[PDB]
Amino acid sequence: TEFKAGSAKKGATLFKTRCLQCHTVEKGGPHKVGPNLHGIFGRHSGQAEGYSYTDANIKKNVLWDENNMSEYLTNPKKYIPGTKMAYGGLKKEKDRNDLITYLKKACE
Amino acid sequence: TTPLVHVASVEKGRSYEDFQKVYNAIALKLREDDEYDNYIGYGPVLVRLAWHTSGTWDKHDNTGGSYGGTYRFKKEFNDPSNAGLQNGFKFLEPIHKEFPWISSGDLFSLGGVTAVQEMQGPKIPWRCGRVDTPEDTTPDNGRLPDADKDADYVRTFFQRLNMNDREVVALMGAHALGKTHLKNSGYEGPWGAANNVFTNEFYLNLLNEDWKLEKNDANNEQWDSKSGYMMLPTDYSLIQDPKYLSIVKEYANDQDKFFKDFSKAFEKLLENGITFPKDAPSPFIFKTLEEQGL
Ligand code: HEC
Ligand code: ZNH
Repeated sequence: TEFKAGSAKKGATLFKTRCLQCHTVEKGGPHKVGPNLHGIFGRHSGQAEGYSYTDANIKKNVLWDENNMSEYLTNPKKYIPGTKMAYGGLKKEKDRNDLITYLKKACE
Repeated sequence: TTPLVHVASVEKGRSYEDFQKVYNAIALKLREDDEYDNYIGYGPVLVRLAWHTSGTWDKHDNTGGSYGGTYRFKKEFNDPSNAGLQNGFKFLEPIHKEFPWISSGDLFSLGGVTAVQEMQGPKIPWRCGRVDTPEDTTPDNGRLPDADKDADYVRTFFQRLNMNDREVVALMGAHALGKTHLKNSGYEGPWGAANNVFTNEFYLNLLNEDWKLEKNDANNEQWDSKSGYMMLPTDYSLIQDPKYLSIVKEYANDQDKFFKDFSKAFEKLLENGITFPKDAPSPFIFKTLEEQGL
């Protein structure tokens, strides 16, 4: 597609350090500061059952797929205005390619 | 031995639907000239215009305020703290040639109202009748605030505009919009990431970021974060002060409460000093472009 596909292994250590403190990946996993990311791709925004989101993450209504996530992870607070995801963004496109290739095989 | 009682008088036979069209006009030009200031838009500078022409007010002697529309008169236009607004004027003037009947004040105020709503903010009620007053009642400069100070200053400076704790924290949240320019006021960097959409971001950045004090390329000190965001010493005072912080904590957790508090506060900041008639019209709550099918 537009986005390519980095190494799934470089993408693991990216999450372990930059995202695991607020989000969880496995099936039925517990919601922390952020949602349980399982089954995130193909799913509309603001729809992880049992999480009380902002009406910004809900009314945005996008279908999560590899390309729009790259446009979100670059600068999150610009893509979804008013979100409570306290995070600046990943500026290097290679590190954004590594992380998404890990997440699409993890949240299957 | 009285302050000046400014009586509001409506423009010769005009109602809601006419002002609705003035709203719709300036909202269309807002939409179209989206290139401005590296894609932020003319929105955030119209609110700053609607505030800097209402923040001239003093309660003790009714001088300043948004009535006479005294931004057009040279004295005010070239005030150091008023630098940058010229763009907001340049934007508004082709609409003052489309609507020559409308008063200068009624336009600056409506300028800021049509900016917030369009940026998906609260539906801020608005009253009309800001009749133009002569150039001799143009207020001497320095009546706006200085950013380099602290908490106690922001409490006592805003005491003159007749705004309380809850009310100033609400008004401060408009900093979620646009950015600070080093050319104008000598400070650089945005407060948030969504500059062109009005949200409760100003508060969520205020406490969820790790801030460190630094000096800029104008030899002024300001609070910066590694995400590229920024806060004034007056914006950062909102969390230093224990009473101010409880309200910042509330609006960060409840955005609908901020919206309701911002509408009540912003409209009151705009109405300061004006005594409304008693056979005068009930306030207008204009509908947005999204709602009107355009
Ligand atoms: C903690 C602070 C963080 C960090 C470090 C990251 N995110 Fe997440 N995130 C967090 C919250 C509080 C929320 C909810 C936002 C709201 O309600 O407005 C989110 C949301 C997301 C989502 C959307 C969920 C959905 O579509 O239903 C995604 C896709 C997401 N966050 C991803 C993500 C990734 C991959 C991160 C790692 C680099 C990351 N975030 C960090 C809180 C936090
Ligand atoms: C304390 C007090 C205060 C202070 C000090 C201030 C200050 C300020 C400054 C410094 C700036 C920058 C300028 C330039 O250009 O550079 C601004 C901007 C500003 N501002 Zn804000 N403010 C205030 C208040 C306010 C209010 C009340 C409001 C309203 C409502 C506001 C709104 C604003 C805005 C919106 C802006 C943006 C502009 C642009 O970006 O354009 N604001 N401010």
